[PDB]
Amino acid sequence: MRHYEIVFMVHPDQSEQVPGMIERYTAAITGAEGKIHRLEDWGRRQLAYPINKLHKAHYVLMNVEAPQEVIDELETTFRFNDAVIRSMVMRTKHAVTEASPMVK
Amino acid sequence: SLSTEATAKIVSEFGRDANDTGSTEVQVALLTAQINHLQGHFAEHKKDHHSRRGLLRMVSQRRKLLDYLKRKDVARYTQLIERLGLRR
Amino acid sequence: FCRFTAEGVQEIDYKDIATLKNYITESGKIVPSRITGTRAKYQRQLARAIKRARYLSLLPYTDRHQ
Amino acid sequence: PVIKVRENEPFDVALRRFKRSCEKAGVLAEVRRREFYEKPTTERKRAKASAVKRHAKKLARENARRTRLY
Amino acid sequence: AVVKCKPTSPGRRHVVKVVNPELHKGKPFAPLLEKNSKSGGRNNNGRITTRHIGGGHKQAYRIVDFKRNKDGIPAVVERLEYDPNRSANIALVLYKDGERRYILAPKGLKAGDQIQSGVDAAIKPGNTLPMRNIPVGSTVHNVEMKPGKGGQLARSAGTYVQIVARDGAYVTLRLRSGEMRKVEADCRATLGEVGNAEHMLRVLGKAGAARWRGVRPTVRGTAMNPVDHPHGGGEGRNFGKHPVTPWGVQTKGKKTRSNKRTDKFIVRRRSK
Amino acid sequence: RKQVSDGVAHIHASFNNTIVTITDRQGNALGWATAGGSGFRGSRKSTPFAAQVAAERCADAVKEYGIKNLEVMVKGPGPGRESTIRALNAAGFRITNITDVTPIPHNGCRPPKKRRV
RNA sequence: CUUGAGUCUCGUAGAGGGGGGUAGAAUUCCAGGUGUAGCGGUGAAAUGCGUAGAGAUCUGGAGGAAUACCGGUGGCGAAGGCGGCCCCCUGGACGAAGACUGACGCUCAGGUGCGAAAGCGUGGGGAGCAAACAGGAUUAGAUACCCUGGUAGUCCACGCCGUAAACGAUGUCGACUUGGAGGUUGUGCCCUUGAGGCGUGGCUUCCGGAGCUAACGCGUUAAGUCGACCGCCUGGGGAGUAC
Ligand SMILES: [Mg+2]
Ligand SMILES: [Mg+2]
Ligand SMILES: [Mg+2]
Ligand SMILES: [Mg+2]
Ligand SMILES: [Mg+2]
Ligand SMILES: [Mg+2]
Ligand SMILES: [Mg+2]
Ligand SMILES: [Mg+2]
Ligand SMILES: [Mg+2]
Ligand SMILES: [Mg+2]
Ligand SMILES: [Mg+2]
Ligand SMILES: [Mg+2]
Ligand SMILES: [Mg+2]
Ligand SMILES: [Mg+2]
Ligand SMILES: [Mg+2]
Ligand SMILES: [Mg+2]
Ligand SMILES: [Mg+2]
Ligand SMILES: [Mg+2]
Ligand SMILES: [Mg+2]
Ligand SMILES: [Mg+2]
Ligand SMILES: [Mg+2]
Ligand SMILES: [Mg+2]
Ligand SMILES: [Mg+2]
Ligand SMILES: [Mg+2]
Ligand SMILES: [Mg+2]
Repeated sequence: MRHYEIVFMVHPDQSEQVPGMIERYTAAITGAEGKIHRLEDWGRRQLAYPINKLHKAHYVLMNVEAPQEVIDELETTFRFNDAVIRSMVMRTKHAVTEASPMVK
Repeated sequence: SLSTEATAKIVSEFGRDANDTGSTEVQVALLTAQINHLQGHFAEHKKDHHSRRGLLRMVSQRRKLLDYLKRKDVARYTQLIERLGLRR
Repeated sequence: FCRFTAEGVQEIDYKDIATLKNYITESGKIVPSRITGTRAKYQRQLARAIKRARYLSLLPYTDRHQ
Repeated sequence: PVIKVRENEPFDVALRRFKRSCEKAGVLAEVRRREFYEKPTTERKRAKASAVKRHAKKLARENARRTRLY
Repeated sequence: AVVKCKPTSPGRRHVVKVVNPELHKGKPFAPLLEKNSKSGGRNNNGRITTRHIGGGHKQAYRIVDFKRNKDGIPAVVERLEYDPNRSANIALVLYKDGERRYILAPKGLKAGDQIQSGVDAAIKPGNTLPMRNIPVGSTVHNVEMKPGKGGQLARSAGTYVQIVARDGAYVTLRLRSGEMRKVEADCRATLGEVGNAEHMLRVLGKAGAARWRGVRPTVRGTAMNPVDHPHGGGEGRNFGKHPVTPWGVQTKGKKTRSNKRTDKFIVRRRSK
Repeated sequence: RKQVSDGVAHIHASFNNTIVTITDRQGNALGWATAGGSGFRGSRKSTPFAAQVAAERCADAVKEYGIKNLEVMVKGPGPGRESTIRALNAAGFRITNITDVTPIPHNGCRPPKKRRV
C-alpha cells in the first residue's frame, strides 16, 4: 500500500456539501481497507489567483494509506464531480500523521 | 523490479541454503523471474528502448551464467533448465 | 542566509507557504540559489514545492492584480 | 514590477522605485532575449563562452593581478 | 487489423482488407432481422432519382436501437456482429430482464461488457444519458437532435461529437464535419466514439468490389453527347465549360444549403 | 461629456512606436495618441521625445473628461517607457500606481528568426 | 582459493525511458464593449493592415505548441538525447555493512539492436515559426542579406530512412605514477557548541609538475608508463566517385 496525500479544493458555494463528501471518500477508502493517516478540513481560503473566475476555495487535506485502484477511483470521482474545482493526489513514502503548517 | 519476498522465495527454492544468494542456479532463477515479469511491461510499452536495454543486459547475463554452468557441471545445467523451462 | 542550516531541514513542505514566501520574489518568481544561499539539493526541493503550491493556488504564479 | 506611490512620496522618487523594480525583475532583458529565436546550439555556445570568460577574468584579476604594476 | 492482400492476380494486388476477428462468425439474431429489398435508386414513379445505385448483395436489415430507452435496466454486451447496412459494427446486448437488442458498437466495446442508459448511468463508453448530464468536453456518439427521436448524429464508423459548451437548455456540439451546432440538452447521447475506426483504411481493389456494394459505374459528363449533359462532347477532348451537375447547376464551390428554418441552430458552418 | 476623475494610462512602448491610451478604470478608452500621429516618422518617432509629445497630446485629448488621478501601466521595451510618464506627470495628473505589464511567455510560441545584419 | 566478475539486504540523488492527466503565462483567431486615425515595418522606405472602424484597451470563447523564474562549465543516459506539476509501468548508477558464487572475465571480424535534424508512406492535427513561392526595398544585377505575407515541414500515431563538425575531431577494458582550487552526490567519526572540524567512496570543471608531443598542448577523467583485443591510415587531386 502506497501512502498518498490528497488535497482537493471545492467551490465555496458548495462548502456546505463538504462534510458529507469527506465522509463518503473516507468511507470508500475504509471499505477498501484504506487507512486514513490525517484529515484536515482547512476550510474556506483566499486563492492566490482566480480559478474559473471564483475566489475563496474550500480546501480539504487527506493523507491516506490505500490501494492504488481505490486511489484511481477517487481521482475519477474528483474529476467527474462538478463540485471539486481542483485536486492533487500526491504520493508520499511514510505515515505523515503530524498536523500540517496551515492548521498550525 | 522484483519484490523482496518473491526474491527470497526464489532464493529459498534454488538456493542450497537460505543465505546462499550467489549460487549460479539462484542467479539464473532470479534473472529468469525478472525477465518473465518484464514481458508484460514491454508488451505494453514497445517504444521503451532504454528499459529494453536493461532487459537485454539481464538476458545476456543469464546466457553467460548458463554457459558457465554447462561447462562446469552438466547435470546441474540440465536440471536447472528443466526446472525453469528454458530452451538450451 | 540558508535558513534550513539550523534544522538541516528534513523535508520542505509545499504547504509551508510561510517559508516559501521567503524563496519567491515580489513578482512570484523563484529566487536564485546564489542569491539566497540555499544548498543545491534543498534548492531543488524548494523549487518543486513552490511549483506545487502555485498549482494549488497557495502561492501566485505572478505579481499581477489578482 | 508593481509600485504604489506612498503618501508624501515625490513623483521623481516614485519613478526611481519603479525603474529599480523593473531592473530587479529583469523585464527588459527577458523581452530582448525573447525577441528572436536563439537556436539551442547558440544558447549553449553563448553560455559556454560566458562561463569561460567569467572564470578566466576572475582568475586573472585575483591571482594574476597580485603584482607590482609600477 | 489491416491486411494487404498479396498480388496473386491484378485484382487482389491493390486490395486492403480490414479484418476483425472479434465479430460473430454466425447467423444474426433472427427476431431483430427483417426484409430489406433493394431500390436501384428508383422512386415510386419508377424513375432513377439517384444515379449509380443498383444490384449488389442481398442484405437483411438489423433493427438497431438508436433511441436507447431502456433506462435503468443494465444490459450486458454478448457479442459484436457485422452489419451489412452500415459502416459501423453492431453489438448484441442482453438486458437483465431478458430482452435483447442491437446497438451501435462503440470503441473498445466487447463481449461481456456492461452498459446502462439513463440519468444515473455511469459516464463510460456505451452508456447513454441526456446531454445535460454528460460533462462538457466529452466525446459522444449517436446523438439525438429532437429529444426522444433517436440518435442521428455520429453514427458512422469511428465518428464522434465534442460537447464544446452547455448554456442553459442547449449544448453546443462540434460535429465531425467541423460544424458547430446547438442541440437541446435533453437530447440523448452515447459516450465514446463509434467503433470500427479502420473502415476508412480499406481499399476495394477492383471494380467488382464496388459492384458488390451496389455501386454502378459513373459516366463522366464530358464523355457524353451535348444532348446528354451540360458538358456535352466536342471533337477530341474539348471541355471549355464551367463544371456543372447533369441538371445544369454549377458544381465545385457553389453553396446549396437553402434552409432558414434551422439556421438559428447553426452556430458556425463547417470549414475545410 | 462625462467625468471620471481617475483613469489608467496604458503606455504601449514598442521599439518603433509609442501608443498612449487613457482609459476609465474599467477598460473603456477615452483618448489615445501616438508619436506617429504626433508628427514623427521613422528615426524621429522611435525616440523618447516623440513619446513625450504623444503623452502631452493624449492628456489634452482627455481633458474634457477631467481626469485627476491616474495609474500608469507600462508595456513593452521602448524608448519612452519613462518619457511618457514624465510628460503625463508634467501635464498634471497625480500618478498613483506605476505597473509594468510587459507580456513575457513561459516558454510558449516560437519567436521569428534572427535578423542577419 | 578469493583479490577480477557477479548475487542478496538497506538506503540515496537524478530533465534516465514509456503511458495517461492537468496548470499558468504568452501568441493567433473569433464574438462583443470603449474608442479614433492611424498601425506595422526600416538605415530610410514600400508592400501589408485601417474610416467597410484598425492599432490600443477590457470581457468571454476556441485551439495548437512550448514549459519563464528555479537553471548551474548542475544532474541523468552507451551514444543519439532528456527540462512545468501529478499519477501508473520501468532501466541503470552510487554508498553502508556484512553474507553468498568461485575466474563465471576483457575485447570482438561477421551479425544484431539503438541512432539528432532534414526527408519519405498512411491517417490526424496545425496556434507560432517557416524551406518553396509571392510582392516591396537595396543594387550595376540581387533568382540573397532587410521588410510584408506564406505552403510543405516543425506537432501526434504507427512504419521507413540510417546519416551529422553523430566531436573530447581522443576505440573498449585493466594496472601504475607529484599537486592545488572548486562543483555535485553518498557515508564514518567530531558535542552539528553554528552555517561548522577530521576522514572515506562515486561522478565532474579548471590549473599545473614529471613525462610526452612537430609544436599547440595533454597532464591520476593523460595525449604519461604499460598489457589484451578490435577499427582505421599510407602523397595531393581523380574520389568516398564509376561499375
Ligand atoms: Mg455517383
Ligand atoms: Mg468514379
Ligand atoms: Mg468515370
Ligand atoms: Mg462520345
Ligand atoms: Mg446542353
Ligand atoms: Mg466535352
Ligand atoms: Mg468528346
Ligand atoms: Mg483537340
Ligand atoms: Mg481551348
Ligand atoms: Mg521582425
Ligand atoms: Mg527522475
Ligand atoms: Mg550515472
Ligand atoms: Mg561490426
Ligand atoms: Mg523528425
Ligand atoms: Mg510526415
Ligand atoms: Mg500527413
Ligand atoms: Mg512568418
Ligand atoms: Mg522572411
Ligand atoms: Mg560518417
Ligand atoms: Mg552531438
Ligand atoms: Mg569521425
Ligand atoms: Mg563492447
Ligand atoms: Mg593542464
Ligand atoms: Mg597519384
Ligand atoms: Mg556512393
